[PDB]
Amino acid sequence: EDETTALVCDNGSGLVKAGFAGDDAPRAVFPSIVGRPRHQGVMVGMGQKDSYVGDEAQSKRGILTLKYPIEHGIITNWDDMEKIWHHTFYNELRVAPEEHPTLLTEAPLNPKANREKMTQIMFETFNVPAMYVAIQAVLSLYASGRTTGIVLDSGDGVTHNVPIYEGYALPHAIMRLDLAGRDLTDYLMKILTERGYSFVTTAEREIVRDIKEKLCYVALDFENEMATAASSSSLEKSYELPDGQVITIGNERFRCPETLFQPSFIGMESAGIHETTYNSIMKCDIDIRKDLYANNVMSGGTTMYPGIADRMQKEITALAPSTMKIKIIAPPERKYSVWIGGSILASLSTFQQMWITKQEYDEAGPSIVHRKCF
Amino acid sequence: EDETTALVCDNGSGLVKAGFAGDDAPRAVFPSIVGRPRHQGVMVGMGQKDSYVGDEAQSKRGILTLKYPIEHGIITNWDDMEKIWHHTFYNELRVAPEEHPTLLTEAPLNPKANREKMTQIMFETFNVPAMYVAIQAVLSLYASGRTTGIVLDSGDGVTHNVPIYEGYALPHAIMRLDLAGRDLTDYLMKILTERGYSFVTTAEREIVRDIKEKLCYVALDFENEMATAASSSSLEKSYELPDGQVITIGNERFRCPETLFQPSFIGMESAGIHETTYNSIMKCDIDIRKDLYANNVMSGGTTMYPGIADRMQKEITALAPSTMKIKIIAPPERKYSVWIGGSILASLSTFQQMWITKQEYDEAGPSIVHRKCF
Amino acid sequence: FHVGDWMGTIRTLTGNTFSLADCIPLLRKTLKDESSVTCKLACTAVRNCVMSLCSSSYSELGLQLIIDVLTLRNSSYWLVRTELLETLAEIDFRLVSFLEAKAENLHRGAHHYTGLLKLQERVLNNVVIHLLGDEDPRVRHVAAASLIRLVPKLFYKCDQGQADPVVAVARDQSSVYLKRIYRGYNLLPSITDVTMENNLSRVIAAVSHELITSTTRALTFGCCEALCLLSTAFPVCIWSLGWHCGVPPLCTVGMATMILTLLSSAWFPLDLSAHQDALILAGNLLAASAPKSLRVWPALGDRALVPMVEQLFSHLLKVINICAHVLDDVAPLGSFYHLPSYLRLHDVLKATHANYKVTLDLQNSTEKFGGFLRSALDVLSQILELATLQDIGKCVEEILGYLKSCFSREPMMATVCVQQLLKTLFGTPGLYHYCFMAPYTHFTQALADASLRLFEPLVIKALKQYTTTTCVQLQKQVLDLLAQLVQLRVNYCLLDSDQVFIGFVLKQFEYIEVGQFRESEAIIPNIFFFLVLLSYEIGIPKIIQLCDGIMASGRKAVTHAIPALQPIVHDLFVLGKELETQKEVVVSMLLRLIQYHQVLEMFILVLQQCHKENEDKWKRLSRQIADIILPMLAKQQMHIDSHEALGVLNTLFEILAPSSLRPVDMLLRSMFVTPNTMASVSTVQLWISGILAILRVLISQSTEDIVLSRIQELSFSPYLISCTVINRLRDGKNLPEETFSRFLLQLVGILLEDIVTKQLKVEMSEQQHTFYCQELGTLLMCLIHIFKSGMFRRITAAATRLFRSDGCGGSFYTLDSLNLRARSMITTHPALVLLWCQILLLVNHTDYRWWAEVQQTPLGMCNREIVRRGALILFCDYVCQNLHDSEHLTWLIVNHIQDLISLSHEPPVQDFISAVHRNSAASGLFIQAIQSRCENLSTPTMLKKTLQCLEGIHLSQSGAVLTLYVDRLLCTPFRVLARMVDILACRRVEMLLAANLQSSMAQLPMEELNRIQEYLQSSGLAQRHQRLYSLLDRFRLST
Repeated sequence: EDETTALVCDNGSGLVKAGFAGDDAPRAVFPSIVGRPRHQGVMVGMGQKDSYVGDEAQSKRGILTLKYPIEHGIITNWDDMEKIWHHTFYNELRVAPEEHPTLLTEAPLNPKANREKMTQIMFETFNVPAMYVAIQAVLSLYASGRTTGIVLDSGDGVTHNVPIYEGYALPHAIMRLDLAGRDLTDYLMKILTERGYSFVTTAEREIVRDIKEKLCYVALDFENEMATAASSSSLEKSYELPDGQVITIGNERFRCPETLFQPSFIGMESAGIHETTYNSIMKCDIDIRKDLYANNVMSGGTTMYPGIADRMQKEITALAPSTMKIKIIAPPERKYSVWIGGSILASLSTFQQMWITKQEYDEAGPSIVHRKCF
Repeated sequence: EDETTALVCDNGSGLVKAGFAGDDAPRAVFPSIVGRPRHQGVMVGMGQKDSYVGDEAQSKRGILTLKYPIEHGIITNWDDMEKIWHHTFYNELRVAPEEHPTLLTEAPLNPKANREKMTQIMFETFNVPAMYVAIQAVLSLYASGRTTGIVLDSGDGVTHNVPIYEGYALPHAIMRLDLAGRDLTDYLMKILTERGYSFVTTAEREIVRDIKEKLCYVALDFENEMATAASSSSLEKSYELPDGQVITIGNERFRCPETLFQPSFIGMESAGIHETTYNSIMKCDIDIRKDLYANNVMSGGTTMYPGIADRMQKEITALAPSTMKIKIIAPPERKYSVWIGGSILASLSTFQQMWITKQEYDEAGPSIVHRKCF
Repeated sequence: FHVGDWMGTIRTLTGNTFSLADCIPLLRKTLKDESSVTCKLACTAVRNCVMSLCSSSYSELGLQLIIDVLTLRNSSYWLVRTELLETLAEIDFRLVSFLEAKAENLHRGAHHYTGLLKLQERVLNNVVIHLLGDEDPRVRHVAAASLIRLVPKLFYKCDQGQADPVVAVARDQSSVYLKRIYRGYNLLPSITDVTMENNLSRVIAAVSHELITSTTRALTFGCCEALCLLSTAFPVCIWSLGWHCGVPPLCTVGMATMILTLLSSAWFPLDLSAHQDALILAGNLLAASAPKSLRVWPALGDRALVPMVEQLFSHLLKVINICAHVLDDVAPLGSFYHLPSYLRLHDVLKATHANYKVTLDLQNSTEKFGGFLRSALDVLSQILELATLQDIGKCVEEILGYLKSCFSREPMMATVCVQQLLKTLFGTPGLYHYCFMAPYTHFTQALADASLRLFEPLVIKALKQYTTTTCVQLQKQVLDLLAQLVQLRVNYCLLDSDQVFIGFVLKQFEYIEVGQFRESEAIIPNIFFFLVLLSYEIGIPKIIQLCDGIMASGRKAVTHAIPALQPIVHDLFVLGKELETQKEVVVSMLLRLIQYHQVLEMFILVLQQCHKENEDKWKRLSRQIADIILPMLAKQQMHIDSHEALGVLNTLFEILAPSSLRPVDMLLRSMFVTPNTMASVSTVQLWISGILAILRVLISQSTEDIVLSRIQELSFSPYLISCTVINRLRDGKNLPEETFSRFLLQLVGILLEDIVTKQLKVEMSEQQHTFYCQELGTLLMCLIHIFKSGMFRRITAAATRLFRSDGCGGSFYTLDSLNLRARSMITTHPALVLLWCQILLLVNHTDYRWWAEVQQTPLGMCNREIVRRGALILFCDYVCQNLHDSEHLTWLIVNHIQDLISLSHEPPVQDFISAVHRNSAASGLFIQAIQSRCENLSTPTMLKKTLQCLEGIHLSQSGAVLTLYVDRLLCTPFRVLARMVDILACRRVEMLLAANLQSSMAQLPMEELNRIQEYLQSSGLAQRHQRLYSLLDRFRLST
């Protein structure tokens, strides 16, 4: 065949998004979890199966202890990551990686060891002709079809911010903020406890993740919505657990995403996500700032909450000069924007010479990641 | 011959049920009694015989004093128990244990010594190639053809409750309730004295057991049935003793099985069979409650009365969330389900590598039961 | 396969109205008949009838009869189910997958189904592997032999060879028409087909799955019989990448860990009908690790592999221990006493041995002890090769006691157990590649190279058997046991006083010459190896007098006389004054026998030693066989009837010395000859093999200049075989440019009036039709080497004044007569109508009458799309070379549009398009064609191949590619076909404004620019693609 296709995988924490390069959507999207039978089984003709990977672990949740292998964009456990990639290629996509070049995404300001060990596994585990590791935020920018913007990337791993102008990139102005979907989940199960609902274990920690994926929203003013929580009517929502227990969540619902704009609630000094965007834009040159204000791109899974775009717009407009208009461009489909940006990149004809070849790795070693790529 | 077959023996208190593996129903069913002659006999040419076992004891009942060896799932004397196993093998079945793998059934939450001494008697009294001891409730689940369910198992032994989900087992959610059909026999003779019917020896104590297993039923609502007992009719029934004394029993008849749902009547704080079933389900994980509620399984000898399923369904439906539908599968034949579960289990090809062998016992001694099985 | 034209001739002659549309629904009905005797006879009618329809024009009705037999798989008469699977073994499921893609109503069929009509996974998972799990021993055996016949015929989707189902049918018909360690294992680099290793690894995936996940006794039992018949036709050592599953993760140990757990159970060996097939298959899977692992059991060198070999060598000494206590009535390392598992195996070898000794029947292949004792001495042999002296040194005591009792029942493979112990006790690709470009370049590369002692009780017993036996399978394994006691120098003490055994080999030469001996064929190659190897210690004077009797006084040569000298010549020429006289004797005998092509392999050995020993002697001997064989090739005495026979004679003229071939006086009088009579295809076939093998010499060994100076002197008239001379045989100033070109274009004319107009089973055989259409395959490779390589200057210009010319009043095969024969070659032989497409281009004959029939210029016949897509990859490569003629550019683009794009991964049509991007006016005509064919360019695979061809076109025609990127192709619902036409339309706007503003405005008009932006605002297309909309607003305001 011509061009050989190519393979693209996004592994921020929480979800593997994977598929062929040259398509508009990934074939396989599943949770990045390795769930191990904690309870010793007593039957004959079970499994045994040392561990379960992917949405198999979601189905068989109650037995398992679940371990996310990626925390804060950092792989904690390498064998668990290899198992997840083994699951992507053989269980879903049914590809031999020898037949495809593979793009991986990776997060900004990330330890060198993750990029270098990630390449070491791609060549010396799944034999592969070529690969690339690319920055998450630039891929979302490509997916949005814009040449310029400040990309606010927040996954389940960590929050990142990369300003770009006309292509290029500003290394000093790149900001990484330790907040995530996962930290909002840990805050959320903590704020459910005051209501009497106690979720203590990994299995129902993913149940509050599912709650937060739909019920939670961001206030267009926090204090105003917290004041109208005195007359509870629309702010309460009934939620059904898989147990058949019913949960009723009021003001507790919208103050969980409020943590992004008030990290004093989590107990971290690190500024809210709108001030981090100001911190990135202020580090940029005076000239370009006009379009960075007007071309803010949201990406990732934890920018999905209803009303985030409006809240960021009101806060950035309030802080900034009202001399210029602050447009925020946050697409629906923004969850998959990194994977789509990886699809478009590996489909680019020129990019087919910028691959890290297997040959170039075999001569010059794993350290060449940083030398060739950003 | 192929497979060598196997022998299956159920010996909860009150009834021995025994036969071959590969049958769907047993070859010998008889009461677990050892009957010794209390009165000295003055004739020449009698017997003599130390004791009568099984239904020789049922037949010659009035001369004797009758001893159950198994009380509350515990073997109280072991010459009496050895004689029952000697009798099953050599009188009805007519087999050499040397030819046959032997499966025995055993009770939830039972002292270790019952397993450890039981394996010693099978290995050292009746020489046997291999054996196994297996939990009663799991066998009755296998007989009812289900992978998932909550099993309420009760004999004239004790009442046991085991929840199961897609095989497995939850050890912390296994409940034992020391109410048996035998305690109902003692309750029945205690209530009968209100109408002047004094029964005092073991021989007519089994006449009230014989009354219990065909006149008694569970009231579909207790207060309602007790109120209409003011106008005696269908609620009273004639009964014939082998004496020729006629016995007429009324409200008495249904307030004997009521003791399972009201343990206050026998003077114990310990919650009812509906409440203990709820206690097990509350100990179980939140998700699996949905299918445990809709797959309640009844087995054993004292789950045989009319109105038990009907009542357990009213009382569990009243206590449980009515957002889901409580279904109890209480089949006919449920007295024999533990045996049927053993005959199917010993007929599984995979299970023939799970036996405790004579060699493993000879090498590693009695304690190995709790190192291979449940 | 011309059901159109042949039915017209009959109807005006005999006026019946009977088409084949009125007989297949008469054949579809008897398959559904009630009685199980009526259903046995209607399924042999589909053995004859569905290999001829499915490659014909009626292959709409031909696929339906494949479907209905699949419903006949579960009828309860055991003869009804085994004549199904023979009509599912003779199916070519690479030709069957091609019709599915063309169907749209046949996938629906009755009741309007949705989905694909998956014949292949339904006929392989739910019949053939399913009928392995049948109850009958008759039905389980016939289903294994179909998986020997299905694996070369599968075509699973998207290999890294054959891509389309069009390219799949084209590679099985081009191999047809265009060209001592033990038996288990291999040490070669093992050149193998990459795509034939993929079809054999999907039939061992679904077969190890009904052996592990099976729940019956009958699925485990008859699927160890289907794995032993793969490994004797598709061996594990040669096809190891198909058998590989796991073990050593890289030469493989495939799947051998499950089958040892079948044998160690006490259930599975208790029946000898399929315990003997699980021992021949566990020795094939521990021997394919021998090219890797070899550097207890110190020679295995892989400790994950030793418990698999410790078990079988423990398993095969306990089964020669139960066959020793059965042949001798003796009560019950290798020991089966204390095992209760192998006391069950002693009551099963004693039921099959009470029926042999009681019922006398000698000639039975299947005996189940005589079949079972054959299986466990074959695989005790193959393991000892892996063993050493140190592992066997405690067991040479053991294995020799059992064979003295195991000798009398089967001595044929009880010395194959003894032949091996003494070794290890003494140490020892897209339809342009396949049809043309891969076979065209094996042609020109071999032309540049053409320009260049506990045995002492057991050994004495085996010699008394050879004098008294009569079966000649046993007489062959005893002459190899004695050629190993002389190499490994056992002193000649087997016959301590006398010469008893050597006197008996001389008498057997009396029975072969007269013919009083039954099976001399399978012993005469091994009789003569024993005799020559003793003389290094009967001497070589006496050895060569015995071989002269068999030849002149005895039977024919290809069984007796020609295998008689393969031991002598290899052991006399390869390996003082006495040795010089005996080499003159052996070369004179072969000159009497040159006629046979097996005698010409022995004589390639003779010429390679004289080039090494003495180069003065090398040139004398190649002159003596120069003037013998070339008088034979004109009188056709040389047996070149096989394609094993033309391969031996062409490696002879390379190795024959070029001084003996340097005068071209001899090679031409042997060339330009007429046979006696060409009535018979025994005699037509040996005259056209003399012309193909002396023409491999006039191309390599001598150039074009030398050949044509000679024919001016030798009056070789071009009326030699003319259309007046060729007609009387079947019933019964000339240039040297002109003499040699009428001889090669009228010899294409003899081979094509036969294959069309001769019956297929009447006049010729089928083995004689493998080699008659294969002499037209290497004579059209000789004509495209003369017209392309340029060394042959004078021969190219001569054909162009002849194909343009008419015949001489009808005295020649004229060029319009020769081309009617080839279009009825379209359908029977589609690989050889791609070689006639490349000749007519090469002569300047681009005549649009013949080029439209082969390309169809405005279900399907499966054997024409190899030629329709094969003549359009070859008609572009003629346009790409001389692109100065614009008459051929504007024809192929306007007419063939849906074919020109859909080939764009091919090396001759990839080069046709880039020149169109180079040419100014030729690029503008390509874009008018797609706007007419947008209705077919909507399927997701046909639109990915347009954007790689509309990628970069001329800058003067980038204004017509931007009205096509917006109006037609951007509204596709495919969101990576709406994303990849955003990369190509933003790039046209950017190169235009850095270019001249003068030429671009006349290119993209000011009135035409306002039409485009009204399409994007009423629709949502501008707000979807932001990058396309920004670039067009800045265009207007500067202008």
